Amino acid sequence: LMQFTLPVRLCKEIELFHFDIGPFENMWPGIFVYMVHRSCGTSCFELEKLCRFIMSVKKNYRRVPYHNWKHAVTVAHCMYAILQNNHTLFTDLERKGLLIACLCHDLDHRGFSNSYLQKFDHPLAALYSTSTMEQHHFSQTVSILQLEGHNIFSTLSSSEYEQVLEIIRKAIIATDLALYFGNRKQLEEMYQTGSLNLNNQSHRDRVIGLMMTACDLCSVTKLWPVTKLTANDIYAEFWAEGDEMKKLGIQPIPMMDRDKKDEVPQGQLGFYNAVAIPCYTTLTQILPPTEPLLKACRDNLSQWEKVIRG
Ligand SMILES: [Mg+2]
Ligand SMILES: [Zn+2]
Repeated sequence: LMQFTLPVRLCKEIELFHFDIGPFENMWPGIFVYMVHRSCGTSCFELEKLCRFIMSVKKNYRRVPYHNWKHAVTVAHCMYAILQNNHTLFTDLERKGLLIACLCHDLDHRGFSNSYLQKFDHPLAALYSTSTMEQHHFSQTVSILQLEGHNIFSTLSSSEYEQVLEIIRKAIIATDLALYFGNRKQLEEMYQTGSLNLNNQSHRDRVIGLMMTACDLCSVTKLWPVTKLTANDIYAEFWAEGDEMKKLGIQPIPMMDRDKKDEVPQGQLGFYNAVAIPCYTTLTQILPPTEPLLKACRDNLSQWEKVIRG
């Protein structure tokens, strides 16, 4: 009977795709519990276990400019908005699993890409050859779920537990952008030829993978003042990785070079055209109620076009 409530402005704007979770970090756990309760029910998780799972997840995110605790909650909010607008399409296990997968998808991120770990010869690159960081984020998630008093899935059967952990594993691995390109091409082909079948588990996995990419890139779907400020945090990480590449004796790509700061607007156009617009277009074809994400993405693309033209 202990329902979570938000102030009037948050209660209303939290339903919109472009919601910004605000600068008050101590409100983010309550915002996440509110989303879980409205998304799958007040009974799907024991509140005490859920709150201690959330605080351990928070503790395992680092103080990096972009891939931090705020990103985790923002990505879970985009998933909440997708699930709420496509209410009949997902199973009880999927709703439970996807919000948790989004909260944990970047656990213990250090601000470095998979390419940097490979060139540095980091131990994680020997342990996981492909999707290096993403396999580490899933491994961190399993570690937290195995802590005393943190198993939020304890009332699930052995079979259902294995299913929810498999949903989480695939959802987290799908956040590796290198896998997105082929996934979106396969989905576009299945949709156009009419062979896309949501009753086929293999097709469901692809659709969930595209939803993870869409949530993960949701900074490009906020209102322009938010999108523009978030780009500073994204580039603060890219530039630090570029500096680390220079220390290895490798010239970074222009996007990561802080001496090529002037090329940022043009690089943003390339990203929206090659990555963001295709992603939200294919997502709207499969899930028509996600159209506001594509609309906001197109608005930000034209704002970046205005930046290049002075
Ligand atoms: Mg990631
Ligand atoms: Zn992420």
